Amino acid sequence: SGQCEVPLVRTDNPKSWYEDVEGCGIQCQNPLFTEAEHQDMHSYIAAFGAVTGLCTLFTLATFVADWRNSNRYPAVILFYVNACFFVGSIGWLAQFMDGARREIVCRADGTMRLGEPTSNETLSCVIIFVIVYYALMAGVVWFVVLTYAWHTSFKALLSGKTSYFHLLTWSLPFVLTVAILAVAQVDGDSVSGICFVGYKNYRYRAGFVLAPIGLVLIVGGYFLIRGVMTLFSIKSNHADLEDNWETLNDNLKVIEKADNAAQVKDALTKMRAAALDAQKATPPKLEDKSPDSPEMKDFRHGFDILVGQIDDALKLANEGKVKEAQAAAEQLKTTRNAYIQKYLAASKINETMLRLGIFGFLAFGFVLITFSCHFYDFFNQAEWERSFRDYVLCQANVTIGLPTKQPIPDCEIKNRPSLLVEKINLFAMFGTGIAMSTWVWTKATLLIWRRTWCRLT
Ligand SMILES: CC(C)(O)c1ccc(N2CCN(c3nnc(Cc4ccccc4)c4ccccc34)CC2)nc1
Ligand SMILES: [Zn+2]
Repeated sequence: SGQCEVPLVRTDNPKSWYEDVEGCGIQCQNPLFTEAEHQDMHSYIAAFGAVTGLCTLFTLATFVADWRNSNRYPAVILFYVNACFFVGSIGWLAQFMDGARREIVCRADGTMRLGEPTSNETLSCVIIFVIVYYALMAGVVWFVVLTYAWHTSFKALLSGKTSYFHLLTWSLPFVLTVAILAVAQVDGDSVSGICFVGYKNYRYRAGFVLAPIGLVLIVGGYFLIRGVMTLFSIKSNHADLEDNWETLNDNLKVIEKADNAAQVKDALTKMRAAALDAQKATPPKLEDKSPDSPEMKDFRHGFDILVGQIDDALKLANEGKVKEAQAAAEQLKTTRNAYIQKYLAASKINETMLRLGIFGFLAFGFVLITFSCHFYDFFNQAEWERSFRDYVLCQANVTIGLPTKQPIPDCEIKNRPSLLVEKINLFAMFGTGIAMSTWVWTKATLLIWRRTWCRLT
């Protein structure tokens, strides 16, 4: 035994000395976790890191294999999301290279990497931090771009905005990465096997992880609610029109096979009810436009004509003319196709837009979990530090000289981080990438790869 007791190791570097304990620094194998926990977390990260790596690479290769058709917004946003999670996996898997984990996570003296960039130490820690943090943050800024684009693409039935998507997603995590290095708040950890911001000083996790993720949840959340509201607004008004069109089509059949004015008058009144009900509906072309807009007046005008022609046939039928009323119903079919059919087509929401919403909501859930776990660690780090400090000073309170009848040391870390919370965080973090990679899990991509192999061989 020597000058230092577990979890401190002997060091000649004063920048590594732990508070009042001169000549001792914190052992590189994170003292807050057991060896069994370390080996369990490394297997977890290796599994999740490799699967994210393979699934995102497949989605990247599938996009570039059909790059002529695939490079189209808002679908190509999923390509860039998958690129962030691919680059991210490399940073997480680097620790599995013979001896790289200890090279990334330890100082030259065998203590924990803290407050990096540190003078005279290698750059292995900052590079791994840059890859993991930049990829993690670019991936979530792309999530806000996914929610915004899905919200704004309903206005069709993104030109120019595409460059502002790239400017925002690649320069924002850049500014955040340079800011962390300027304040030097990168810390190493042997259980995650990476270097990251605010592991030790929890205030920096709050400002560089919780605040940016927090803001993407309120902004991304707002555009998801506005988009899902617009979607059910278009879907309901479309189905209303289809139901009114079907009512007009069925009562037109009745007037065609009628042999009395009472059968004609009854079907015309049911047609008049449908026309005035369909007039109340908001056309999909003006789903976000004024109720007195030029497009809105046009839609209503068509039904005013259609009502007039129903009433003109009703005047003849109400008095006694049967033949003169039935012939007018044939003319209603032309007015129907010229003034209504145009609006029953402008509300057909395509499959891309349908699953782009599913992916946005699914991505939101995983980012919300990530936020909650990062919040848990932020909130409880102050108590995990006083527990550790008390444990260190308990262990360092060693008997000096010949043995007196002193009781056996009784030291333990009271409260320590939750490995389960870290496993939930990493599950939702790597789970976003694996879930977003299933964007190309369609029958159409099976054909893209069939076509590619045939051209190669
Ligand atoms: C210096 C000392 C002993 O006081 C100290 C201080 C803090 C500390 N950490 C280690 C890393 N801890 C973790 N934080 N976040 C996460 C989740 C995460 C990391 C990076 C990117 C995204 C999520 C962890 C995942 C696995 C294992 C540990 C994780 C927090 C507590 N460990 C030791
Ligand atoms: Zn339809």
